[PDB]
Parts: sequence; C-alpha cells; structure tokens
Amino acid sequence: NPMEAMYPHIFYFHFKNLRKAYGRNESWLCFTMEVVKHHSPVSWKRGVFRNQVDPETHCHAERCFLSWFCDDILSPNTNYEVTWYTSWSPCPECAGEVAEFLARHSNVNLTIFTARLYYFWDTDYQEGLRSLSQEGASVEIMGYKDFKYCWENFVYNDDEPFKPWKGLKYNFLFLDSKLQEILE
Amino acid sequence: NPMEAMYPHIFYFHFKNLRKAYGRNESWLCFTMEVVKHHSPVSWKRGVFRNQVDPETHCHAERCFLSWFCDDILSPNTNYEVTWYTSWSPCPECAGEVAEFLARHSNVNLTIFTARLYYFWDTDYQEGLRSLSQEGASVEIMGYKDFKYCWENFVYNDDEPFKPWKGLKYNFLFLDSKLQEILE
Amino acid sequence: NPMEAMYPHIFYFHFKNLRKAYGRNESWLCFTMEVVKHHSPVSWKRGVFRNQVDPETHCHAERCFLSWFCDDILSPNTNYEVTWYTSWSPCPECAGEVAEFLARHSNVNLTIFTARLYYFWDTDYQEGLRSLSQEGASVEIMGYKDFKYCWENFVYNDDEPFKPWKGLKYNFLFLDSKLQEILE
Amino acid sequence: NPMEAMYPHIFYFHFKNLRKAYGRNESWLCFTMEVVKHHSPVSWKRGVFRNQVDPETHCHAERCFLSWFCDDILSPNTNYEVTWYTSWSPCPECAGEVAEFLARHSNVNLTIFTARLYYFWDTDYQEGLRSLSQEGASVEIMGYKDFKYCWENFVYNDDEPFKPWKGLKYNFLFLDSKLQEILE
Amino acid sequence: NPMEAMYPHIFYFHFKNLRKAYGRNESWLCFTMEVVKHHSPVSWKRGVFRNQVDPETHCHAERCFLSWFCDDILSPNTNYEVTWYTSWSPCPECAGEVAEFLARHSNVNLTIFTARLYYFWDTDYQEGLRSLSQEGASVEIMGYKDFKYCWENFVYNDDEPFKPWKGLKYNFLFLDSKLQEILE
Amino acid sequence: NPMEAMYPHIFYFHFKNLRKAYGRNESWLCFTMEVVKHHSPVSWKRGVFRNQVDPETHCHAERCFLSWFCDDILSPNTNYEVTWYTSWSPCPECAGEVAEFLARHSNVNLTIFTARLYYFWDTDYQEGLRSLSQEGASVEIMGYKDFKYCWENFVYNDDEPFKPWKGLKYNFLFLDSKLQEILE
Amino acid sequence: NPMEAMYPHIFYFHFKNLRKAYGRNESWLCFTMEVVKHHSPVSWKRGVFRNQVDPETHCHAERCFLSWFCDDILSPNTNYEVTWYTSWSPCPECAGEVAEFLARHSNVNLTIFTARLYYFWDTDYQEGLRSLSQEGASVEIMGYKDFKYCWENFVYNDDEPFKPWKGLKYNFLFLDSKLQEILE
Amino acid sequence: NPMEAMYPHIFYFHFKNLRKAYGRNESWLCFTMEVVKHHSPVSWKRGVFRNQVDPETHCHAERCFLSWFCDDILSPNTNYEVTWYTSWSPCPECAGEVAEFLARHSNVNLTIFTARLYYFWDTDYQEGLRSLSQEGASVEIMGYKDFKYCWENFVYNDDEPFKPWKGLKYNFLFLDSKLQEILE
DNA sequence: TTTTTTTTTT
DNA sequence: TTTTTTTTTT
Ligand SMILES: [Zn+2]
Ligand SMILES: [Zn+2]
Ligand SMILES: [Zn+2]
Ligand SMILES: [Zn+2]
Repeated sequence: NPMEAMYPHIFYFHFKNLRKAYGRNESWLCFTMEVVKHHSPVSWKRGVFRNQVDPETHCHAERCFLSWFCDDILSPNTNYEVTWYTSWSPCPECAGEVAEFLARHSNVNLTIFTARLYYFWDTDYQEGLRSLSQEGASVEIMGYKDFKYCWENFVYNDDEPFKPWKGLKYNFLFLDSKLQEILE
Repeated sequence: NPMEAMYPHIFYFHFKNLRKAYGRNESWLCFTMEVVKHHSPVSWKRGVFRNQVDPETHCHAERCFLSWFCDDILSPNTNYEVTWYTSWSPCPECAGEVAEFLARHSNVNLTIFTARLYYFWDTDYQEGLRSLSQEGASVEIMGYKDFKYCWENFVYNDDEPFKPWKGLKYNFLFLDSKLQEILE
Repeated sequence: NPMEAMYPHIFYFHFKNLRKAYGRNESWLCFTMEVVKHHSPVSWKRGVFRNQVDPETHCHAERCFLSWFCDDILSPNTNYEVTWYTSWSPCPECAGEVAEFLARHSNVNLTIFTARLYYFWDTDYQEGLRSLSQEGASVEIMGYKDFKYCWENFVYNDDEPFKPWKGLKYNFLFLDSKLQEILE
Repeated sequence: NPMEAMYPHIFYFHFKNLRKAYGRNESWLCFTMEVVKHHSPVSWKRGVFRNQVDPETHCHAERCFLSWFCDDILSPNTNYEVTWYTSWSPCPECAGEVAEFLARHSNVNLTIFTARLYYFWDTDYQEGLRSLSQEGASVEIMGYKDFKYCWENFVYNDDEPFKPWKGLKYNFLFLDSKLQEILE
Repeated sequence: NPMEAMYPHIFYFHFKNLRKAYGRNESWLCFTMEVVKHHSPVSWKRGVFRNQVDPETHCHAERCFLSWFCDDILSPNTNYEVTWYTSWSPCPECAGEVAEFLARHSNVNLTIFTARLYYFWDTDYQEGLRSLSQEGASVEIMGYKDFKYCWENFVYNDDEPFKPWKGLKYNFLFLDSKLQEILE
Repeated sequence: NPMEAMYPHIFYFHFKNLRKAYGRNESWLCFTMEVVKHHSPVSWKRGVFRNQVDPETHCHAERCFLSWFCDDILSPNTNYEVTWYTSWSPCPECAGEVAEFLARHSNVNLTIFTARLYYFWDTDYQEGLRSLSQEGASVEIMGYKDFKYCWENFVYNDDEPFKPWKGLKYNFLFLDSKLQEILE
Repeated sequence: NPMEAMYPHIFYFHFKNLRKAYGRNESWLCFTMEVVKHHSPVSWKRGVFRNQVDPETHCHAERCFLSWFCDDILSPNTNYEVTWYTSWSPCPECAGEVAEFLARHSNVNLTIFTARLYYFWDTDYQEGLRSLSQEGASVEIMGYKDFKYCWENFVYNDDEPFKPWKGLKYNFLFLDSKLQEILE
Repeated sequence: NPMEAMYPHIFYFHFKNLRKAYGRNESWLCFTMEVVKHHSPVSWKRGVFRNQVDPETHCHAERCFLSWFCDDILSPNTNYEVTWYTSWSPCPECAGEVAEFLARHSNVNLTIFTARLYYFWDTDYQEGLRSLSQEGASVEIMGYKDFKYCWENFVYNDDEPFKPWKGLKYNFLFLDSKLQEILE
C-alpha cells in the first residue's frame, strides 16, 4: 500500500452507487498526480488507497493519501494538480479536514469525483462538503463517463471493457441533484 | 492454510490462464488427497493454499503444502494419491524442492495441473519442471475439463454453472504446446 | 524562428483544444502584423514561432516574439496591429512580461486568441492573464472561426478543407466560460 | 530521449508496412521492460527510441536501446524479459549484433515484432535474423493485432481509436510468408 | 372490458411514443374517475379498455368507454372527474363522438393524455381533436411524468421501477409541438 | 392469422431454449417462402404462424402452415424453397407428418431451424425427425446467428438490436450435440 | 420498373451529395407507401423509380411515380401517406407540378428527403419548392440518418453496413442552410 | 454480346459467391478460348456474355455462347480449349443443352468454373450438372485463385488490386463440398 | 447507464 | 485489415 490496481470485484463491490444497499464498511481512493516545477518537465503519478485497519494510522483513505503526500512528496515552490475517484466519499468529518489542507497548501489544486454520499442530511457533511468547494476544489458525482475511465485505468481489467449496471445512470441523476442542492 | 475453498470472484481471477495476466502476486494451490492404508476405508483430504508474503515463512504456496503434509499427515507405509491445481506454475527453487521430496517419499504419487506457466523461457524453471515429471509426477496444463472440476470442488460456487472466458481453450492449447516443447 | 508555416499534421496536434491534451511540451505562436506608417501603403508581417528548449535563450515562444519585434521591427511613431494565435496560453512570467511591453509601446495594439488554457486554477496565470487584457490587449479562446483562419494562413494545408475534430465547439465553450470567470 | 510517446503522424509515417514505398530514412523502437529480481516485486518499464544523428552515438535505435540497457539497467543476478515493436527492422548488420547480446546476456529474453523488413534477400540480414532466432528470441511481423496495441500505448493518441490502412492485412501476409521462409 | 390492469410487457409495447411505431393495431384507454355526489365520501373508478375487432360492436376503445359510463355509472346530478391515458390518439369519428358526449353531460369534466398522435396531417382528426378541447376537455401529450403514473396505477408492474426508453422525452417534445400547432 | 410479426415478448417467452424450463404450452413458426416458376421472376413470402385453439382446425403451427400452403399456394409445375424458425419443434407425431408432405410434394424443399426439442428420447420424435432428414430437409438448431436474423425480421423490434440471454450459446451446444446423435 | 432495389453502386454514384461534382444525368426515387382505408387494415408498399428514356413517357422519376400512383392505386375515399428519398431532387419545373398534385388530391400527404438540389438560385425551383411546402409536404435534406435508412432498405446491400463518405455531414449542413433560406 | 469486359463495380456484385446473394436476375459468362489449327500460331478468343430478357432469344447467357461459337467460330478439324467463368451455375435446360453440344463437337474440350450454385437441392440441375462433367467437361467452384484471374482478364480493373470480401473462402469451401456431394 | 450530440461521419 | 472464432453471447 498504496497499491496500483483494484481486483475486478473490489471495484464492483465498492464502487457501485447503491444508496440504501448495505455492503461497504470501507473506502477506496483512486488518483492521478501532476507535478509541475515551474520551469521543468511534467511527470505523472497514479495509484490506489484503501482504509487502514492495523494498530495505528487508521485513516479512511482520504487521510491515508494526505499522509503519503506530505512527508513523501509536497515539493517546495512546485505546484500540484490531483484528481480523486473516491468510493465511500469524504466522511462527515473528513471532507472538512481535506478542505483545510487545501488551505495551508495553495500550491495544490484538487478535483473530486465520488460514487456515493455519506448521506446528504448530515450536518458535518454539509459543512465539510460546502467548505471544500469554498477552497477551490470541484466536487462532482461519478457518472457512466467517470466509471469507465476509472475502471480502465485503476483495475486489473485483464483487458475487459467496462460493464455498467442497473441504476447507474439513475443514482447519478439522484446523487447529482441532491448534491447540487447542498453545494448551492 | 489449509482453507477449504475460494470465493467465486477470487477463483475466476487468480486462475484465468492468460498470457498477459498481470496482477497475480500470489499463487494458489488446490488439492485432493487419497489415503489408502490398505486395511481400512479409502479416505481423502481436500484443501486450498494461498501463498505467503508475511514475516515468518515466505513459502510460495507450494513450499507450505510440504510442511503441512510432512508432519500432520503422511503415515509411514501408506500410498498417497496427490493431485494439485496450482494457478502459478511451480517456481524454480520449488520445482526442485518438490522433486527431492517425491524422491524420498516413494509412497507418494503426484500429478500437477497448472493454469499458467511462470516465464517458460527461463532455464531454472525447465530444470525443475523437467526432473519433476521425471520422478513419477506429471505436469499438465489446465484445460476446460480441469477448470470445471475446481469450480465444483474448490470454490463456494454457490451452486452455479462454470461459464469459462474468451480464450480459455486457445490460451490452453498454446500453453500446452509450449510446455510439451520443454517437457521432453 | 520566424518560420512562415506549420505542416498540416503539426497543426492539428499542438492546436487541439482538449482538456486532457497531454503531449504538448512546446507552445506555438502565430501572428499577423499590420504596419501603418501613416504616409505609405499598409504593409503586414506574418509568421510562426516554436518555443525553445536549447542551450541559449529558453524563451517560451512568447518571449522570443518580443525579441524579434523589438529591434528588427518596431519603427518609432507607427501604429501596429498585432494578432496572436498561441496554442498554449501565456505562461505566468510571460503574461506579465508582455503586459509590461504593451505598456511602454503604446503604439502597439494586441489581441490574443489561445487554443488551450495553462492551469486556469493557478493565481500567477490569472495575475498576468488579467492585467494583460487590462492594458489594451484582449485574451480570447479560439472557436471554430479562428481555428479555420489558421488552417488557411499559418499552415501548408496544401489547399485542403479544415475538418475540425469531435469536441472542438464543446471544449471551446467550456474554456471560454472558464476564462470569462477569471477575466473580470 | 528516450521519449515515451510518438506523435500521431510519427507513428503513421514510420510504422506503415509499405514495402517499395520510399519514405523512411530512420527507425523507431517501442518497448516494454519486465524486471524480476528472483524473490522481489515485478516492475514495468516502457518507452520509445529514435535513431540518433548528433556528432557521435549514431545507433539505429536497436543499438541506442542496448546502450541505455547496459550501463543504466542490467542488474546483476536479476532476470529481464523485453518486447520490441520496431519499425525499420533490425538492419542487415544490427540483427546479428543483437543476437550476440542475448549471447553474453542469458538473463535477458527477447520478443521482436516488426513492421517492415530491410529486404529479405540481403545475406547479412538472413544471417543476423536467422542467428537471432537461434539465440531464443521470437521474431514475428506486426499484424492488425500488434499495430493496435502499439498505437494505444506508445502514441499520444488523444484518446482516439486505431485507424487501419489499405494493405495492412495484406503486407502482413506477404511479410510473414517471406519471413517464415528465411526463418526456416 | 373493463379490466383492471395491463401486464408489464403489454404496457411498454402499446405505449411507446414513437413516430415509426408500427405494430399497434389496437388502442388502449386507461382512466381514473372521481365521483362527488356532494353529500358522501369522494369515491373513484379505475380501469383499462382494450379496443375491439370482433363480431359485435367494433368500438375503438374510446367508443366502448362511453357505453360503459352511460348506463352502468353516471348518476344524474353528480360531478365527474375523468382522466384518460389513451395510447392511440382519438380517432376521427371518435374525437367528435366524445365532444358531443361531453357537450350534453355537463357534469362531466375530462382531460386526456395521449401517448402517440394518429396521422396529425389529416383534417378529420384536427376537427375532432380541436372541438374536443374546446368543450371543456384538454388534450395533452404524455411526458415522462404521466407515463410514470401509468406504470404505477394501470400496470401489474410487480413493484418495479419505471425505466423509460431512448427517445421518450425527445419524441414527447416533438409530439407536443406538433399538437400545439393544430390545437389553437 | 397468419400474422406477420411477433410482439417482443411473444418472441422471448416462446423462443428461449430453456429445456426443463416449463412455460410454453403452444408453438410459433416463422418462415420465408421462395417462388420459382421455371422461366419467370422470383417472389418472396414471409410471415408467422401460431397454434390454433378455436373449435376446429387445431394444428400445432407446423400443420397450420401446411394447410395454408396447400389450397392457397402450391402452384402446379412450379418449385418452392421454404425455411422455418420453429419454437416448440415438430411435435413427436408432427415431424413425421411433415416428412411425408415433402414426399408427395417433390417440388418443395425445406430447411428447419428450431429452438428446443420435444425431448430427444421419445420414439415418435426419433422416427419423424430421422425420417424428415431422409426426405431431404436439413434440420438444425438455432444458435446466436439464427436468433438474430429471426428477431430482426419477424418481430416488431421497434428498431431495437437483439439482446441475447444466459444459456443461449450453451443450450445450443447441448441441443445440437443431442440432435447430431439422433440425426446420425 | 418500378424495381425494388438499387445495386450498391447505383446508390453511391447517384446518391452522393457532391454539389459541383458532375456525374448524374438522371434521377432516382426511393419510397414507402401507407394505405389507410378508414376502418380497415393498414398495408405498406416500397420500391424504386428511375428516369425513363424510352420513346415516350419520359418523366424524371418524380413524374413516373405520379403515373404509377394515379391509374394503379389512388383508392377513392381512402387516405395515403407517402415518403420520398429522391436523389437528383424535384427539377425546377417538377417540384411545382408535384405541389399541384397534392392540391387536387388532399387524401394524400407527402414527406420529401433529398440528396442534392437543382441549384438554389433558379427561379422555377424557388417557385415549385416554396409552393410544395405550402401544400403541406415537409421537404428536408438527407443527412447521415436518412442515408443509412435509405441504404439499408432500398439497396441490395448483401447485408453490408452503410459506409459514409468525405463531405456528407458537411454538404448536409450547407444544403440544409441554403434550403432553410429558400424555404422561409 | 460478346463484350470484352465488365466494369469493376459490376463484377464484385454479380460474382459474389454468397448463399443469400439475392438480386442477381442475370448470369454472366466469361471465357478464354485457345484455337489450335495444328499448322499455325496458337491463337485465342476472349469475351463476356450478359444473359437475355428481351423480345428475341431469351437465352440464359450460356445458350447465347453456343450460338456465337457455332457459326462465327468453330473450324472443322481444330481442337478448342474453352474455359468458362459463369456467375450463376448452368440452368437445368442449359446444363443438358451444353452436354449434348460437347457430345457432338468432340474437338471441343471444356472446363467450367462457377461462382454460385443454382438451387443445388433440385434434381434437374443435378441431372445436367452431372452428365456435363461426364462428357469431358469439368464443373468447379471459383476459389480465391480463380476470382483473382477474372479481376485481371475480364474486368476494367483499371490496374487495381483484387481485394476479396468476407466469406469468400468460407462460402467457397461449403459450395465445393455441396457440389462434390452431387458430382459423383 | 431511468427521458436529448460536441461543427466537415472508413 | 486482401479469403475462416478462442467453450456456457447485457
Ligand atoms: Zn524555461
Ligand atoms: Zn520469496
Ligand atoms: Zn427464359
Ligand atoms: Zn372499426
């Protein structure tokens, strides 16, 4: 960890936007970096993060990524532009913590695509999610478009084409509508 | 270790006999024993073995079966009918590590059925994979008939039809001829 | 430098206004001048500029045009009508490096038409790209009409129809709105 | 150099198997590495090599790759399995030189796919090509299958699907037949 | 006649608002009544009507509803809230046959929602379909909202989600404008 | 009747080769004629036949078609070449009766494709089916190929592409194998 | 004649919307009828008409169809709804003559799709084309959509998919724009 | 009649050896003669024959060649090497009409190569097509090699490569076996 | 995939 | 793409 590829099921079992469908007690994060040292080349970085369960360093993926990014990368005076493809979305208290990283780290920009939502009625979630988009970080909901790109590059697809499910395009509409309301 | 079966999704993945199958950082060993103490009912011994990548004993799944069958089982003066179903062909130091085993334990007869072959161009694999079928064992490629077997006895198929995958017979044949070239 | 035109294949590539357009490690600047010494025929000045990544002068294509137009051309007391067609939006230190130029050389009027925008989230780009159209210049996104122009005057099209590409108008619009957001 | 992606035309202008069609005075090589340190992880390496023209270090791609592989990589006691997708095939005297690298470097295995052939009547070519397959290195001719995989991974495709030409499947047949005769 | 509901498969078929929809040799009429005798509980009356093509009474589904509502129901001095859901727009001799009905039975208020329009170019349809909404009725095209209604109250949906079909809203809109052109 | 098109479900509910899957108490026949009057043009004829249930003229489709073909068509001295796409195959005693029509009617040739089989152990069926192929009439089993052509031309498809099911390609294999044995 | 299918080339040589591209001295018409006898079934009729060159009965397809429709069909009191897919459009004096047929024949409605235009500057053409749409007959320009349906049903396609050309989608735009101006 | 060659588009159409090839209401006969008067230079005679469907002589292309070769050519006491290339297999009354010809004109040797077979189930075709190759002629199916020949000698290919079509060899083989079954 | 394309249709 | 599928057809 961080591993660079989800096994075909790990993707389906944890990336299906099935709201009231109980079956996800963890969260996965897929990303793509973008290093830009003012007057120097531009390199890429991609991978996958899972929630930890060992003695220490719990982190719900979102956090686990911030750790990896701080003491490992985070180059002085250089810019960054990361993209996320989270599954069990920034948790009620995570979304807020992430929005405060982009705070004391202006050299980094972020774009977040998510499959589900830790409920759209929870206060903490409305807080951290609204405050996240206030710090300049576009938060959208994975549609058929995003699930394809996410399956083709972060899954040991064995060269198999993405196969959509019943409800995808719907739950997108419903998840997007209920987000565009909280993200007003 | 020794667990009794593999979940459905786990099987179809680590057992797909592909050439480009990238993502299998572990080999799986399945088996059916057949104990004949001569003066009792013919008993058996099923099971499955995931490999190892932890602190103690970094056994390549094949190495862990010998340790389990050496002291827990193996009754002096009793013929054994062992049948494997390895996903990842026997590794270099393992192909010989088993040939030396089969050598001393004459009462043990073996016949292996692999799904994929580990770098068939290499010598060290051909050395072991050769002297191995030269002992009394028999190395063979899993065809449709064999895979079917596993989906019935070594997986929690939940009473479900096999359903192969494009290029099973094709990959099978090519793998067989590439083996029969070496195995001589 | 200053070459007169781009080969067909070279144009369609470095000029495709895409969002994910990865592979453009150089910016291209096209232009049409219009010299009016007031008491003579209205002359012009065409051309194209590839950037630099060699030993001497690491000018970002935009920096090399100022050096070429500073001493070789530019006749004191003569209005200039400059029109660019940059593939890669003006870089941070260049957006301002040109605003300070346009400042002193009042007789020089400019209007830029970019194909793609260089990290619009960043501040340093918005600083320059703002004070630039605040000088007397005008930054704008290349639409279908503009691209067409180039394929006629800055490329060895060999007498051939334009033929856009999927997502030209779409990418165009989104890029325009993202610019009009900053440009204020 | 070695760069990691060919611009769309560089691919078409140099990878089209148009025998008597004069228009290729250079050669390109696309590859994929495969590091295997006995009991350690397995990393990948991909890129592109072009013929040099600078003062020294000429090399026709084939050679340029051997240089890069020697003093840079080539890890002691570790194995390697490279694959090539050459354009202007191993030159009359290169094919032979490559076959002699695989000689004093048994830890490395090779597979070569090519678009055209430096003529199939040239002695030196029959020598080096026959001697190349003698050192254990399968040399085949790119078909529609190979050109697709080669275009989708080594070309700034801008996410565009491979588009085949008139003669591809034919010249394959003719190039493969005239190779299976020399590679008897 | 009057049956209470349509099987799932039957609905999606005879109700697909298509332009080329060929194969509907029968019209279906669905309805919800709302009886208000003023001095009693507000009751209702559901139902569905298949047309006719048998020996006696060749009523076009619409003609059969009037016969059923004329003597079996219709209590003098009681307001009626009728709502139809015809698949096939009211036929020529039917559009007027209903306008003359609505005329005399003033206590009857109606509002129709059709799925498809029967040859809108013809006059005889426009004559009826005009004087019909000029009586107190109201002819309208079934949009997504209305179709949904039916899949809930007039079909044995077996507790299942609606799931429209490509070109529902598209065909809907075009049909609406083609109606609003006539209906004037 | 004979109608010229099956409603989408009538096709699925009656053309699915689900052996022990009880749910087909009737039979449907889809066909294509071919008139050839020695030295005259060549016209076509297509349609669909369902089993009758009225007072008289029962016939299980197979028969209903022979009736229609006798007193209606069957032109003297002219040839015919019909093709069938039957669902609930020639019944134990029908297959035989059909084989005896081709007897006293040599001017007619036949080709039969079927979805299921009225069991392959029934004597009468082995009789009539073996005797049917003896009279020159190729009897095969609908595969994915046949179901597509059969769905695209004999079903009010509303311009929708054929959508295959779970078991199709399998039951074909099993039905074809068990037929090639009886049709020895 | 009227034949019911164009040979693959006859379609390409005469249905390509290549304005100034000289190579069409004749005209072809593809159609689909629609009989509707008030309270009777609804039958279809399709075919192809070519310009005559024999001694008499010249007619430029458009006319040849009116002849066939008059003394042959044209049933009293019954309605009709025809559709055209003309190639060398209603000639300057034909378009007008067609518009006057729809005059003394109100029971017939028409929809015309065309590939090219007998020039959009010719008076007679502006007359007959404007007067044609005045008599209630929608005249549009074949796009990719129309050419597909037209190729799949009126051409001996040998089961081959429609293959579009260079300029189709463009000339449509240009032909549609220059028509929406005259059809104001 | 006798014309020297077929236009490109005409060939590929009437010569496509398909099973469902519907649309060929005419047969084409190609041929190469080889006159040997024994005491002169070996001359030849090329040509092509379209069938007939006009007032006088309704010859089926094959019947018209006999009339042309009976009086215009055919010099008593001179061996003839005739080779046909019929698109449509010899018709019933023609297969025998030629067998009776070959019978009397012994000095005439023939060998036919057909593209498609006319209703091979029929008897009258087998009668002729049998006694025909029993005379000294030889009926055979056009494979890839033969078709190629025609595209070189009987068509205005305008110096262009053959380019077969999907299912040429496949249809070829099946047609050959179906012929070899009869031809016995 | 629960309702509609983004410039010149290999 | 110059002639033919490799196990259970979202
Ligand atoms: Zn720089
Ligand atoms: Zn190890
Ligand atoms: Zn005739
Ligand atoms: Zn009626």
